[PDB]
Amino acid sequence: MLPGGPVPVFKKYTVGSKGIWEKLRVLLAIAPNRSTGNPIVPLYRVPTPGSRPEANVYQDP
Amino acid sequence: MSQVEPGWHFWLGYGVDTAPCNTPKEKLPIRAYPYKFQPNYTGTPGAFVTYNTLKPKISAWEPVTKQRS
Repeated sequence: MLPGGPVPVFKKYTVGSKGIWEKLRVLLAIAPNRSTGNPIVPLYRVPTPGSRPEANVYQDP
Repeated sequence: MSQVEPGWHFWLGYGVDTAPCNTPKEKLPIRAYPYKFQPNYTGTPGAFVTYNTLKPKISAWEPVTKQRS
């Protein structure tokens, strides 16, 4: 491979399929590598920007 | 959506993870005045009327008369 892909699905941070539906998707997909594009709720934008702990320790650089 | 009280308008919006119902005490603003929530009353008589908080800059003279004694 090259320094610019391709990369699998279990490293992309998207909401995918689970179970038999994944086997079916990898069967019926032009490129099974590809993602739905919906972000993963636990991770994306968590903790919320108005509750970041890092703002209390922050000091002017 | 104007009917939504503040705090919730920010939690609803993913601005914070903690709701005003569970946000601690020191994080709550102190108020020397009572709270009173009033939505956007546009299209209704309670719509905000603007006005000038000032009075005319050039105050005129209120007449009074004298006699030629």
